[PDB]
Order: sequence, then structure tokens, then C-alpha cells
Amino acid sequence: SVAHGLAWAYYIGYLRLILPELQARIRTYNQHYNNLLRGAVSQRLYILLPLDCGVPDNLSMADPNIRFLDKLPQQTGDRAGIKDRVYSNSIYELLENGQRAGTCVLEYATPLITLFAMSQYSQAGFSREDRLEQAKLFCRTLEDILADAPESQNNCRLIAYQEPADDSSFSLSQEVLRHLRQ
Amino acid sequence: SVAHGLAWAYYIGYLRLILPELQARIRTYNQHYNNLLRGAVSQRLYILLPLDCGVPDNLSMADPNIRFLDKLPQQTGDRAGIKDRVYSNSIYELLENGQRAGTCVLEYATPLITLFAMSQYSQAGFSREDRLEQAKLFCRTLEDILADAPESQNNCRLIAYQEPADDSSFSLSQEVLRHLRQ
Ligand SMILES: Cc1ccc2c(=O)c3cccc(CC(=O)O)c3oc2c1C
Ligand SMILES: Cc1ccc2c(=O)c3cccc(CC(=O)O)c3oc2c1C
Repeated sequence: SVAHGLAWAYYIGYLRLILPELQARIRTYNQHYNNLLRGAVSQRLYILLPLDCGVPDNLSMADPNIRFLDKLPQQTGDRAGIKDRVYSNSIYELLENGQRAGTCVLEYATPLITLFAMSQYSQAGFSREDRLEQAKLFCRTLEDILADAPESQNNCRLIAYQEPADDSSFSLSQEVLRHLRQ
Repeated sequence: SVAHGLAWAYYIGYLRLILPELQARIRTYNQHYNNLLRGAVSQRLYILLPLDCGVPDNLSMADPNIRFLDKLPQQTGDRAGIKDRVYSNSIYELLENGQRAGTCVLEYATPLITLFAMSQYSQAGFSREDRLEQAKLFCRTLEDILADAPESQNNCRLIAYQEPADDSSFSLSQEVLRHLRQ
């Protein structure tokens, strides 16, 4: 199953590399730049999983109530496949009624980019119906991996959502805040 | 299947992003740094695909005849999923009979790390046998993707090989040299 393999890949090649040092990076950020931020960023990593697999090039553009505010201090890879590689993470502002309502580290789950591209490419042999099914199966698989993984205990949060195609009322901002507020 | 999704993820999440600008970066390096080099590093990215899925932490240690030379001046991602990740690429010299026989930018295919880890974890439900099967499938699928891909025409070489299991009449540098020699 492609989702099975992608979920494992996203854990083995990203999450288990980034999550162990995340809180420290955040705790650190909250010290050096507390006077600049005048706030605290939350300590979990929030992973957006849109099941329609639409991943915009700039999160800061997908909802106008989500603005980029800063990057986290960098981490350098000292491990197979990422030796001397530089990872950063972005911090975002969440707006409600034009005002900051929360601050968090936010990103889209990259394998969704792959699911979407496989549905667009002939050579992948992968239909739109294949895509939504595999996206749900990806999210369930990743949940199971995380629920029992040494690195992902209490520092990661999966935000899965399906855009009702009927209206444009849906708010990514509100969705994130729903999870945020606890 | 796992390998099929992984080859696509690897193309979509890495190769399509690093290949287009690779050839410019190597020509830049060839021209700017000709005094040091007294040679030309070759123009393609060479991708080690050990079928046993053994990826070391340190490439340079794998073979006494593969030696670190330099880093390629970097490239910062400017697309969906990769704003400001900094990729590091290394140039290596290949020795034959104690003498420099070639110079190329070399790395291991990261999804092999995932196939290996999947065969270690019981939750992934993946046997050692599945692993070899998927490794071959991964290489063949990646081949077919690259053959048709516009952004990866004449700038990429897959080096797939099988180490004799325990005895070690294997030279990684000979494997790389054999491909490089065209
Ligand atoms: C831009 C992009 C697109 C797709 C993937 C991906 O499918 C994928 C699947 C498994 C693991 C990774 C690694 C990562 O997210 O850094 C992946 O990265 C991708 C990236 C970085
Ligand atoms: C350390 C490590 C391990 C496994 C993968 C991976 O399976 C994988 C699968 C698809 C795409 C990527 C992205 C990349 O190679 O940068 C992947 O990256 C991995 C990395 C970076």
C-alpha cells in the first residue's frame, strides 16, 4: 500500500529526526526572543493533513488568518541521509477577528504532496479515488505509529480535515485553533 | 505497494527539486574552483542503491577508495514543502590503484533507510524478504520515472548493487567507476 509506506517514510525520514529536539528548540526560542514575540509559541508541532491533498506553496497564503511570523532556530542533521543538512521550522500567527489568537509551529505533511502528484501523473497508475482512500489510510497509519513511538510522545499533533466542497466558509485557522485550545 | 509509493515520493520530494539546479551548481564549481581541483567533477548526481538496504552514517568510511573532497556550494529550496531547508551535497574522489580515477557528487538513496527500518519494526509488518523484493522494485520504478522525467534528463545515475553477503570482495568505488565511465 502506498500510504502505509509513505507514513513509515514520513516518520523514519522526518518526524523521528525532528521531534526529539523540538521542545528544546521551542523552549529556547521562547527565551531568546520572548521580548520580540511578547508571547509564547506552543510546544507541539502541528501537522496539517488535508484529505483532498491540496498543499499550497505558502501556508501563509492558504488562509489569510494564518501569517508567518518567524523561524525556529535551526537543527543540523548528524545521521544517515541528513548529515550536515539544515532543517528549520516556521512559526505562525493565527488570527481571529483580525487579532492574534494563537502562535504555533505549523506545517503540511509532505507525503500529501506525493499523493496529489501521483494522482496527476499517468505513470503512477493512481486515480483520484485511490487518492482520498490512501490519504485517510495514511493518516490512520501515522496515528498508530505516533501513538506508540518513543520520539512522538506529546510533541506532535495531527490536524486532519476535509474541505466541504459545497461552501467556501471553512476556516483552516479555526480548525487549527480548535486543536490548539488544549 | 511500498516501493512504488517510495520511488514516487523520492522523485517528488527530492530529485525533482534538486536536479534542475544541480548541473548549474557543478559548472559553477568547475569554473570558479578550477585552480584547486585540477580536474572537473562530473555533471550528474550519482545515487547509490545498495539492494541489502545498508546505508552507513558516513559515506567516506564505506570504502578506502572513496574520499571526501568538497561540498558543492549550496542550494536553498523555494517550493512547496521546502522553504529554507538547506541541502548539502558532497563531492568525492574515486581511487583506482592508489590514483585518482574520477570525481563525482555522490549520495545514498534515502528511501532505502526506510525499507530497512520497516523490516526492523514489527508494526510495519515487513519481512527481510519483503525488503529485498521492494528494494529491487524501488530501483526499477525509479528508473522508469527518471527515464520519462524532463527535469532529470542526463543529470542522474542510479548505481544499484548487491554486496556479497558476508565475504567482502566488493569495491564500492569500482561500482561507481564502472558507471561513471561513459
Ligand atoms: C517537498 C516534499 C514532497 C514530498 C515529500 C514526501 O513525500 C516525503 C515522504 C517521506 C519523507 C519525506 C521527508 C520530509 O518530509 O522531509 C518526504 O518529503 C517530501 C518533501 C520534502
Ligand atoms: C533520513 C531519511 C530517511 C528516509 C527518507 C525517506 O524515506 C524519504 C522518502 C522520500 C523523500 C525523502 C526526502 C529526502 O530524501 O530528502 C525521504 O527522506 C528520507 C530521509 C531524509
